[PDB]
Amino acid sequence: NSEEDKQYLIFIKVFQQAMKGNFAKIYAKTEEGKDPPIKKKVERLRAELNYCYDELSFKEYLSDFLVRGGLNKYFNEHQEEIALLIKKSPWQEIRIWSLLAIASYKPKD
Amino acid sequence: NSEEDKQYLIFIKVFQQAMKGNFAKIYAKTEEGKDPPIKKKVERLRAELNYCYDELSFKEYLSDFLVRGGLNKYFNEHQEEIALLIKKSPWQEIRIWSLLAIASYKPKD
Amino acid sequence: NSEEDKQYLIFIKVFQQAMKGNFAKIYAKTEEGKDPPIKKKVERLRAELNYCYDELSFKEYLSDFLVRGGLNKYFNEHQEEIALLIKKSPWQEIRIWSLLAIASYKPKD
Amino acid sequence: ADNLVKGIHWWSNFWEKLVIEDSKEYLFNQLFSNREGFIIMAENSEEDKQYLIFIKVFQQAMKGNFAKIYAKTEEGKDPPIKKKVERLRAELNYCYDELSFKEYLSDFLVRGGLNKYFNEHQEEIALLIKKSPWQEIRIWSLLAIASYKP
Amino acid sequence: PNYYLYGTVLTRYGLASLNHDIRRGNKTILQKGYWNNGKIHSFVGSSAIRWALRFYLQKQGYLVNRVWDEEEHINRLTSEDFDPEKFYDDDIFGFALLPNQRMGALGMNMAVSLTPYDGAVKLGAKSGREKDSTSLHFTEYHATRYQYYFGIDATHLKDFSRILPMIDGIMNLPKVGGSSNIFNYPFCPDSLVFQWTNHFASYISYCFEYCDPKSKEAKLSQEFIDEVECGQIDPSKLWIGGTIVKDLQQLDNFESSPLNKAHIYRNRNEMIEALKTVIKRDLGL
Amino acid sequence: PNYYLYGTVLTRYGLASLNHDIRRGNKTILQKGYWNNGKIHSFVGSSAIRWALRFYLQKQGYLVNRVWDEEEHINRLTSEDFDPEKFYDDDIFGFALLPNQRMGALGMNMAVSLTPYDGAVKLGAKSGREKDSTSLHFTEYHATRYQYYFGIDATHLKDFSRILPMIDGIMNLPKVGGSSNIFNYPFCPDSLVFQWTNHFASYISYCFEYCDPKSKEAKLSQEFIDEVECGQIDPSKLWIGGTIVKDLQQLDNFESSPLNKAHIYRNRNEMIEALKTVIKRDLGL
Amino acid sequence: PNYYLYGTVLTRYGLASLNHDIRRGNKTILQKGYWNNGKIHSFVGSSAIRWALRFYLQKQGYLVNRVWDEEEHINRLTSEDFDPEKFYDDDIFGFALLTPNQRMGALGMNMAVSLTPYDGAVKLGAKSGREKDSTSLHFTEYHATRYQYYFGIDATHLKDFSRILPMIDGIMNLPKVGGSSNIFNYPFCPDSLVFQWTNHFASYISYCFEYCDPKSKEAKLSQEFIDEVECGQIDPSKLWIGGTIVKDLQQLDNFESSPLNKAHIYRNRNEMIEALKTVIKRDLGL
Repeated sequence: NSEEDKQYLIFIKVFQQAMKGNFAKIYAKTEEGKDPPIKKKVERLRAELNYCYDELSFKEYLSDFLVRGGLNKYFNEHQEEIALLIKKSPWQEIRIWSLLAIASYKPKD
Repeated sequence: NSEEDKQYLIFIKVFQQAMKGNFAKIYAKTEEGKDPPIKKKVERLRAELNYCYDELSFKEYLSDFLVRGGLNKYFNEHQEEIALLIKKSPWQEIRIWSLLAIASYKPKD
Repeated sequence: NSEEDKQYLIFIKVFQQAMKGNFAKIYAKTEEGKDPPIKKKVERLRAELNYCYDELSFKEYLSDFLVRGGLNKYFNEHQEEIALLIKKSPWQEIRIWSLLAIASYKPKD
Repeated sequence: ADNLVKGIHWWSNFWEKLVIEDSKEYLFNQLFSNREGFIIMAENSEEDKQYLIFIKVFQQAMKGNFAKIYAKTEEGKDPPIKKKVERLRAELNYCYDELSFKEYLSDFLVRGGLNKYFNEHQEEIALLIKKSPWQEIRIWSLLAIASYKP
Repeated sequence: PNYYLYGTVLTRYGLASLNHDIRRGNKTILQKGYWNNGKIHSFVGSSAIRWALRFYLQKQGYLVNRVWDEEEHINRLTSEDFDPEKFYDDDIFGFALLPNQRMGALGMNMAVSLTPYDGAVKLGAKSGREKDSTSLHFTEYHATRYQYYFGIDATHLKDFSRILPMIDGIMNLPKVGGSSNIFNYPFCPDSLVFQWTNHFASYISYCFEYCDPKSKEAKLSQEFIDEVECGQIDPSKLWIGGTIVKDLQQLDNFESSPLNKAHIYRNRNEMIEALKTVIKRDLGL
Repeated sequence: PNYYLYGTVLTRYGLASLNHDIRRGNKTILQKGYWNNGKIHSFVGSSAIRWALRFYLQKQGYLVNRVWDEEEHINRLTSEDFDPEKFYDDDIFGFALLPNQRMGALGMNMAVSLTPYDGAVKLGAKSGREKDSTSLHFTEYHATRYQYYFGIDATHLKDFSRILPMIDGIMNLPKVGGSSNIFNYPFCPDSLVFQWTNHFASYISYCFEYCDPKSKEAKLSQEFIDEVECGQIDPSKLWIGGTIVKDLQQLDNFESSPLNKAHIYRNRNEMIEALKTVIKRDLGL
Repeated sequence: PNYYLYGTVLTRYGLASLNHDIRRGNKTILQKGYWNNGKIHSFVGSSAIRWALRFYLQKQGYLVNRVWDEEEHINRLTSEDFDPEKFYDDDIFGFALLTPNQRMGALGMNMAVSLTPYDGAVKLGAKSGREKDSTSLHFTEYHATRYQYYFGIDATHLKDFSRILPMIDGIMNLPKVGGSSNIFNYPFCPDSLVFQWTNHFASYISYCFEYCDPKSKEAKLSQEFIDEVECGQIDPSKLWIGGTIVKDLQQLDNFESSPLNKAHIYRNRNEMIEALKTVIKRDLGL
């Protein structure tokens, strides 16, 4: 119902899977008994997400973060819908959705 | 109870857990002195929530607070329901719900 | 609908097909049980996309990437639209579209 | 008596008669003279329970607000608690729709501070606020203000 | 024969506070009640429009038994004995002094608000630092199009020619009792649905509905159009004019629906002229 | 003969905090309510414009009963016995004792904002250090043009020449009650739609409508133009002047449209002079 | 009679951070809102400009009831009972106490608008190095634009009519407007003026300066204002235009035939101010 909301939910899932990929990357990078920075990484992500000055800024960051996430199936299923959602829509609402995803990935683990 | 009431209850619990996280961060960051500010923090939180004038700014502040809270068990168990509730419902009703959650915050015994 | 978004989607498909060709090339290059470098190749592609200083830089890069991709059927059917879209539009927007495409290739295989 | 004969709840609509209909306060004064009696019967009413808990919640919130005013009050000066109560009645009566009244009620509850009763009956009071028509919640808030007794 | 005139009228969009009921405390509540879908709507009483018609008949120069002294704000009687043969108001609106009484040709219903009443209020306060008990006050207002239903009996009129001034007054209704100082709401019609038939049965009562709960759209109701489709309410006896004409003409398949063969005029004056010509032909005037 | 002057004028673009409602917390709530298309629009009280006209009349001769002190912030009554035959204020705006009570010659509607109001809030602080409860506060503003509708019964004036000063004042309206210190909003009008007819039927309600969310284009309307095309609201009785004239002259087929033969003056002063001449000729002044 | 001084003044181009709104996080956000064409513009609070005028009157001698300590940043009152007859600040800006305890305020001004839409322009701040704590990282928003505000005075309402003269000089030589002048020093002195001195309440010159051209500094005069001038409305004899906009006005074609040529136009600001003050004194008997 209200396919725009469906696209919004699948975008939330896409961002969650991308952050999962980046978490796997940082967990692979850390070595020895050092505590893998996850809280630090999450706070850094939130701080960089808040820091943005329209259009090019934070959209370049969104795309770069999604690429850093790597293989993401939810984005694989739906190409045109998410591509149009990212190209369209005011960037602030995309920021809202991404921050909600930040808080909604924790269900996964 | 109907589904909407359940969603509203999960939103209240989600906000309360976010405040738990924020207050824990405040306690950890400012352990020095007689006592960290919580009553002043609660008053500032209320003032910030009442400051918000439209849907964009209020949703921005709400998402920022939610991510600042940390892991959100109530927001873990229910991703799509609460996300759709936040996106769809008018921001004023979200403000009432957040203020009610603020006033209903049970301190940890 | 919305012909410019049609051009954007066919650009996404063209980029995906070109990177499919590049992936096939590098799979052909490697031999024996070593894992073919693809996640590393994706990281290199992202880093080279990020590195650019407007106009000629990243435009020679996109042209060279499309060339090294091989024969692009979508580009063959859509020469004029793709060329006009590339010549116009801010290069940062084209980089954002290319990064989307990057993370959009996976459903191909 | 009529409701009793009818067999229906005595509290069919006392407030309506006492205030809404009785602007002159002919029986509203009787309410003032017999407010305890009204509460007594309301106590008998089990359904009232939830509204009684809400009454206690609002009384605790206004206790917190009055404590804040007492802290704000300068030494020697007389705090305007009566004036603040009159302001509370006027502000509540000013509210014209569900949204504004719920805004003011939630803001007042937040300003009250930590409420024990609202903590113990979190879900029940939350659902009561969400469901009940705002006119009714305003009526019971006015009764809470009138029934405040430290 | 037995001819009657029925109509449902819609007003323009504006802020209205025309029917303050018994006020409480400091707020002047405007009278309201329930209507379609269970949502509260604001009502303007039919007695107000009857008074407005009386005032129109007084101003235009007709006899009118009851004279309204504007400066005195008082009502006087030209003659203590009601004479419906001579006085237009006694003929139309009837009388009862407590012959003695008349049934009254004009039968009008209340003026409902097309849009539900949210509860908007306005604060007013006396200026100056010198403030007293009467300093500040609240006045309730509503931004709505108003709709009322009326029905008259042409045969019941003692003089049949009296139907023309009443129609002219309805189309040129003077101020309807309200608060013109701070909410000057014109009650002039902007969309009519008139029926002039020999049968009594009327299916045009409150035939207007809103497109959105808070909007100035004022589309025709589905029930009225469907009933015109089904076969009753003959289009030859239908008279629709005003702003709703545009919406009707923008409807699909309009050239095939029975609404096409009904008297529809964009300009209200033309439709009124045609209906008046029809009435004068029918009643031998 | 009865005569009325109905009009709807549009203000200039600028910030507005004229009609603070209740000051809920620190936010001086700029009064607002629902309007066209269900969007919240800020409102300016009609009593504010009535007070502004009263002040204008007091400032320039024009004996009035209620004198505004301007120093003590209080209102003084020259004579408690209201005499509309002598005072301009009593003759125009009316009075109520709680005698004659008048009726008021001028009927006003609440001014609406031509653009929806999103949040438009502003901070406020008091210098630095030694901060008390009065240190921090908020004020709501609004960057739009305001539109209101007014009507005068010319005949109802005790002195028929008193219609001229109100036109002069509406053209030269002083500060309308509001936060002039922080948000100095001039209420002078930049586009006028006046009609001077001899029957009550009063169209040209809030015709000025542009929406176009956050802009300042202020197009006239579609429904009012229609009304003009259809045949009613005859152009000879219409007066349009202001910046809206520039937009009107650029419409296609404007030369053949009936709106062309209406009194159109780009300059407001010329149109006002012509309307004054017409009124003086018609009323025998 | 009654005389009103209406004027719209445009500041000079530069970087400004004078309107920090709420400080949501590290970022100190400029006070901003939708202004025209649905684009976000940055606004400077008019109360800040009133404070600047009060400070100007305090600095150049004169008598002002509210004295700025300038060392403790604390406000002091020479006399608790406000006396508009004596003090300049109480006579001009008014006062609310909570002689009359309330003053109307001879000066009424609007908030300063940014002539350019505000897009991005956030700036980092990092404190020294090493031993970094929660206050080590911070962001400051800014904006490269020209600010423009609208003000109006009724000289008749002043207790002393001669107090109009210091106010104009303060408008010209305005001190710093409340903002981060330590790192964003924005001079608020006028560079283009449009003054109207008339005896009626109509202004029609609310915001005459408008250029759009996103990130430029052309600062042209709005088309609607020029049309109003050509209409015959707003008599050129009552108009005072001075500043850099004068050059653009002279470069316009058919300028001599235009009614704007008959208005009091001076390229230099000080000479225009002198002429305006001469006219004001002549029409006020000073």
